[PDB]
Amino acid sequence: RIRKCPKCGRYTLKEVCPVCGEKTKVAHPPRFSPEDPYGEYRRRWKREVLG
Amino acid sequence: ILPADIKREVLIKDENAETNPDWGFPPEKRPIEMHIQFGVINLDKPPGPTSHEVVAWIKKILNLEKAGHGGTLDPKVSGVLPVALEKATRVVQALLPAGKEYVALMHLHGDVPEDKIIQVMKEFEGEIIQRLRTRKVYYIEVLEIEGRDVLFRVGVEAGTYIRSLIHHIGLALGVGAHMSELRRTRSGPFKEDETLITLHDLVDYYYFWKEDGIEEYFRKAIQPMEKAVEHLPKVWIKDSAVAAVTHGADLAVPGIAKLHAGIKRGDLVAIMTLKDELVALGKAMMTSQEMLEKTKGIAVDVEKVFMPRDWYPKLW
Amino acid sequence: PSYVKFEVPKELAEKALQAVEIARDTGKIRKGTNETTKAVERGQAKLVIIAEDVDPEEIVAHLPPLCEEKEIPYIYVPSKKELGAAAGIEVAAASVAIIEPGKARDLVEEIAMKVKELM
RNA sequence: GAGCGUGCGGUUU
RNA sequence: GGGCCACGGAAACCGCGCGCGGUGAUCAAUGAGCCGCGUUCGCUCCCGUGGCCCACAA
Ligand SMILES: [Zn+2]
Repeated sequence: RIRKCPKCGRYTLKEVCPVCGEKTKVAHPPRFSPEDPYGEYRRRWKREVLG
Repeated sequence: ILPADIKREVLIKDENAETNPDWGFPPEKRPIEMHIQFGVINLDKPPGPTSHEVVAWIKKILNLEKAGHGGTLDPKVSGVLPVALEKATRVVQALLPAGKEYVALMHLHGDVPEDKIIQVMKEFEGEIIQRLRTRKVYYIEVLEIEGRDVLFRVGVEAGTYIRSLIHHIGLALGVGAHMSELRRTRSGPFKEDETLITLHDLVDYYYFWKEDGIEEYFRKAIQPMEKAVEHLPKVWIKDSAVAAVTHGADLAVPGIAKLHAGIKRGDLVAIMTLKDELVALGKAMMTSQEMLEKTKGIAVDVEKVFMPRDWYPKLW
Repeated sequence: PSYVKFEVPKELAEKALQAVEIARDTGKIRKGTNETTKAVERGQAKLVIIAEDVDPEEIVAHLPPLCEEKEIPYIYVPSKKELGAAAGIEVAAASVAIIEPGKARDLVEEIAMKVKELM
């Protein structure tokens, strides 16, 4: 439910930054498992976004 | 605005003192292994785990043996959880006292006008009492209100229970209230910034470094322990004093180069080298004006020594 | 977003929702990211469908790289709300994988053709 | 042993 | 004698919760309910054991 403007850094329940107008995203980090079953594959997707 | 945000004057005691580049390792000069031994992770805790589990995980994944977190976050709560690695572990004792900021989602049990809500929330700025102790609310800001939902930011003394605070707001309004969502946005010097890293980034950065050979992103994942002490008053010492204080020698006046103004007796102070390395943590035995005018005497009782004893020569 | 390893025609996305719509009350599909993934892992997934507005990305982003390893066709659809509704459930689904095709066996063979083209 | 930090709460030696 | 650093001042089992594997649902598929396996950090003062120093910064 709690969201955040990726540009202003504003906190909000809305999907549009009422400060800047950008689309907002969920304030919480993704849930993580100490087993990380798909770490192998996330990393592949991640390396591409980076080089 | 929290107390740690105050700007500090820097008084200069020895204008001529410079530092020898061949002694010590300034933060951005530490080989990555050494960067970890004295590292502090600015962690964004996920919903679900306890702060302690999160720390056990990190210890397992990065193959460490020591690591303690700062102010404990509850399982359901997310956000800023400072995590101190290895030989940096104890710096956490300097985080524990500093103020916190949260963004909270309070859900009312009755219907209240937006004006009453805000008007009433802003009574709580000041002192409060929670079951039997007395904590402080530095500020309350109501972001937005959707009927029964109230999103607000709050700034507190450490040791303040938001859950409990929300309850008291429920009661002041009469209809009652409960916390449906909490996120910590700042703990002492740790804020939500480009250093604030999730577990996925952290373990991935680790494997890019360990398995790919790219130490870069992992180095950004870790901050120097000097970070953990940015909100503290500082006294900077000459090289000739550094090995002595790392040996449990207390810091006398003649070792000072530069200090913060405003230091009062008993205050907790970081002791830094001129390369801005954290040497020790200690307690003032003089105010700032005393340390300056004086020329002999104990200025700081050294209590916790972080810097290793071989980084600087024993110039005594 | 970033997990979206390619664009998709408008008429093509509507195609995908047609198959799952069919292959459920007829064939055998598996909805929900956790089921869809088990499917790929086991290699019984014929075509994986991925919603585009999944937040956070880490939820579905392991899928496109997984399908590569398993050489299984995967397509994107606009909405996790409509992808859900189109799977016999009134919730939302970030990820579906038709294990076994229905009336849409041809329509499915048609899509692998157009994804292979989009890489 | 006294404690703290919000995270823990119950049986026993 | 004093300071600093290191180690030592218990162990086990259950419960919520959480996490994994399985199943996959009559607005939780970003995973219900059930079954199984797992799962919790450090700090501060004080006292013992040991190590390094006794250094007003030259
Ligand atoms: Zn923003």
